[PDB]
Amino acid sequence: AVGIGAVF
Amino acid sequence: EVQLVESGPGVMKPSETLSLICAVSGDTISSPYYFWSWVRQPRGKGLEWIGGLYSNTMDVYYNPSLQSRVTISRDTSKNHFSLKVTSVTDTDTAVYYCARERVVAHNYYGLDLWGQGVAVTVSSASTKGPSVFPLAPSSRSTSESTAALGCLVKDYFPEPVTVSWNSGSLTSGVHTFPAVLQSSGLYSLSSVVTVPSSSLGTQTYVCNVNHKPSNTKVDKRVEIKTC
Amino acid sequence: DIQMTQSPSSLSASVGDRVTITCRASQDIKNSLSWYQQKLGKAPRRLMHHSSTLETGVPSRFSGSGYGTEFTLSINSLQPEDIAAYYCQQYEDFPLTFGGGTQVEIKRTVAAPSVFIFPPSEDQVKSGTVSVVCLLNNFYPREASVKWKVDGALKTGNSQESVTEQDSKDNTYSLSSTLTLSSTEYQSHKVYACEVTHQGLSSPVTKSFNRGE
Ligand SMILES: [Ca+2]
Repeated sequence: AVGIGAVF
Repeated sequence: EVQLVESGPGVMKPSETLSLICAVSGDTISSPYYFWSWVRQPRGKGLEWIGGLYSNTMDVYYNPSLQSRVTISRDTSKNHFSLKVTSVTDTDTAVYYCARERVVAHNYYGLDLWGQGVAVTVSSASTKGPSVFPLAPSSRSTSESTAALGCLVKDYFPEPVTVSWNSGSLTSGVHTFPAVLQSSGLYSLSSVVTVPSSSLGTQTYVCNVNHKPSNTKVDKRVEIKTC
Repeated sequence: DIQMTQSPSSLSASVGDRVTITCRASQDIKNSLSWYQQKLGKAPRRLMHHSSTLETGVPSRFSGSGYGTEFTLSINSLQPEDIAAYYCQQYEDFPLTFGGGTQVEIKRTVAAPSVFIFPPSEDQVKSGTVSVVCLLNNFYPREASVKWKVDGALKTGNSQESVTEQDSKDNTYSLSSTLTLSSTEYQSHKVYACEVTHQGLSSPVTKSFNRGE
């Protein structure tokens, strides 16, 4: 959900 | 070539402010959908994420164990990503890395990069070049025995020193041991090499110590002791 | 605050064997897990993200599995180029957190150390403090007992050991044991010896010298 796995 | 390169003085007295810069070249710092991180590693131990930011927003995120002391920032005119740590102490000694990693869901073909790391020492010691003592081989035991010789490199600060042998032309059998921090605050190590004992009479052995933090070079010949 | 518990802290296997590292998270992290490899003196390099998606350039002998709270990295055919630390990392929540790490060693055939002792030079003695050095070269496994005996008696508290990384060519270790003394205790004794015990030696090897000859 965060960092390299953030989605915008 | 897209590369991250870190700079900043790494030797601090207790309670100074550490200041490190990570410059990207070959790309723009504003390139979207990268996650930029500062990470640190004490010698022998694991990794600790200090904090970081996404290149497409202006927030920066901090580890709560360090947030009271660190400021992480970004200057797009100079392509700089920055770490500031106030009131450093004994515990902040570590190798500090920056990283730029793709935000995978919006960026599958960008390049994941790391800095080379900067070694940060927090100490009351002053810069000091090393004293070097040769470690002489023992007397030959057999026609075909191997002799060991070396040199001891002590009482220097900060790390690192480099030891080469015969101006780097002798590399087989060389072991340079990791440095140990003494209670005086200074470091020391030994460098050794194994050679054919037959060659002790025909070939000369010199260790070349280079201590770049003090701009010091020491070149010691290692010979068998004359009774 | 999401703890990553990594196990084991170190592991040893022969070339070609199959090894696993496990990592368990203190709370559900779905498949927001990465594995990194760090070679000595180098920056980490990610082996995979999303639990199991290899990065470009990463040999297919590495693989990962897991969803939820438990995760495994596997190395199918352990190679010498795999000597490294390995770290998991979760990225389900800030702050990012890493596992404590696993050190990987290659198990090779037993090889006894060759053992050398180095009396301090006259110039070291002139300087006020001396270091007697005992070297164990090119040996495996790493466990080794090195004791200092001065005039025949065991000396406990002035020595320090230092060990090389496993050699990339022959997978052995070397070791130094350094005995640091002042010039005055050093000159008050005559015989200095280091006694080495190792699985590769059929009984202890002693290397010694008599000060002043
Ligand atoms: Ca060797």
